[PDB]
Amino acid sequence: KSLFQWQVEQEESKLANISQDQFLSKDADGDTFLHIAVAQGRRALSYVLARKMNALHMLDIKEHNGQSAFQVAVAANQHLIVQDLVNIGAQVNTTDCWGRTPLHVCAEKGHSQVLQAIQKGAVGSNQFVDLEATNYDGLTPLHCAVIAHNAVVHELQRNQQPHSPEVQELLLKNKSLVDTIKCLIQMGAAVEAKDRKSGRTALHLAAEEANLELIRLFLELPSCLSFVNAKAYNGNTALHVAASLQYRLTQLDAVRLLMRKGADPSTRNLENEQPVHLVPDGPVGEQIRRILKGK
Amino acid sequence: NLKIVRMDRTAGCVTGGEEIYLLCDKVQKDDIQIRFYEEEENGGVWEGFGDFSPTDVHRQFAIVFKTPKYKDVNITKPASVFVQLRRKSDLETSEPKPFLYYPEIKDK
Amino acid sequence: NLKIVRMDRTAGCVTGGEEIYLLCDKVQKDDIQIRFYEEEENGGVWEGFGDFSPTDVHRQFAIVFKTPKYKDVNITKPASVFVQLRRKSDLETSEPKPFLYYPEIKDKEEVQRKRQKLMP
Ligand SMILES: CCCC[C@H](O)[C@H](O)CO
Repeated sequence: KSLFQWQVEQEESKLANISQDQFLSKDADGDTFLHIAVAQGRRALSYVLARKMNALHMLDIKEHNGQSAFQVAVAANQHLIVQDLVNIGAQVNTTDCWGRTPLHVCAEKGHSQVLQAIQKGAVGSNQFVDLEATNYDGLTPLHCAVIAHNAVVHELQRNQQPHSPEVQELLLKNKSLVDTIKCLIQMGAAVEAKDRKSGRTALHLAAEEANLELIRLFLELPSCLSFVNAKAYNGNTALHVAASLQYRLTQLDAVRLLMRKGADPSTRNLENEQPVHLVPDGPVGEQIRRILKGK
Repeated sequence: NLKIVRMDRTAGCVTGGEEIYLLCDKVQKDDIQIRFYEEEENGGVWEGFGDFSPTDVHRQFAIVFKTPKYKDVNITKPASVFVQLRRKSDLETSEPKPFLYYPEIKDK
Repeated sequence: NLKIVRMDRTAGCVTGGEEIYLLCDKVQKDDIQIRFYEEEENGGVWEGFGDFSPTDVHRQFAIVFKTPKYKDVNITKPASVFVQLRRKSDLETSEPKPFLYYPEIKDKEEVQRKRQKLMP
């Protein structure tokens, strides 16, 4: 007998009482007891309140933010509780009031363990996880994770101090966002999915920031040659974008990496431009031009 | 032909009236429509049109418009529709983009 | 001459990185900047630049770009700045447009608000 089994049977010993009018009732925020317990990390209590709400088919009661208790646990990064909830059938394919799915929230915040919890819980509850769900911004969870990581990387290459409470936070988020992206891909997320606004793939999005870690990660995938030359709505490939960027310290390496992994430098956009036609003026663009031409 | 190159919004509330910036291949300001539509197995589609004046067509390459009201403002689940450019004179259309109408929050 | 005809956002988070569609009179994609700026009491000027590549310039008449980070992401009240087009070659500027930077809304999911609540 593990400890959690004790506190669970122990919990139900303390609240075989409450009952049925008090935990189904909603706060001014719309919060039930489960919402609060979940947010506080009370795993044992959450398990019990969930089982009692579930039997009444009231598990996915949403607060004023359109969040079920499961959605709250996602945001709260309570991956243990998350798995417990999804396991007993908490709806994974749902949105909050901002149009975000639980996967989107995971993606934005880099909650990879929560993501793994959802994967396990959905298997043990026969639920289909929609990895290609789009939010109100037309983005898949993979898209959001990439954009979130771009922001972190862009800042890491900008703040001048290691000891800062923010940088060490940025460093850990740099790691967690990549782990989240790896999980999404392992779960079967389509790297070639296109942002509805502009037709950008996850590769396009990475290229916008010359995000070397993500560009490398994506180009190592088995389907690499199938999306490396994908075009956004304006006809641009990731190579077009990389070759044209405002100067970043990783721009040249991004162009080299794309070339080395099979990107086609002769591809033309809607205005019949090849990446070489988009290079900045001056020495830097000349260096990029050689990379595009060279072997 | 006609082409939508970019849209700053691909979702909107069913109540309509929400502003969207659309970037397009060259159009003429008096010959262009923005058509929202949804094909059920039915025989005659639902359609709505973007609301804008010719002055909202920016230098023939962009259009600022407001979304039409969706057919059912009382839905509880988001409805997937399509949006396309259409030329008034010959009724030619752009390839359709997905557009998501989401439910209204009717409280306070 | 340079002119911002209209922008789909007149406000954004201090954190920056938010996408804005700007419609402009004719520009050349490699010769255009979007400058956010704010005069300061000591006579200095804060400036931040919209983030975009030339391919984000749509047929010389629109620019899609990401907002810069504001100078202070820790403000508690919104800060007003100006935004202008600027040509890189001769540093000519458009007339300015108003822009409002607002504080980052931490914990919009209200996670911490629930942790402070009490139960039986
Ligand atoms: C909050 C300070 C306002 C700054 C202002 O928009 C510019 O300096 C105008 O000169």
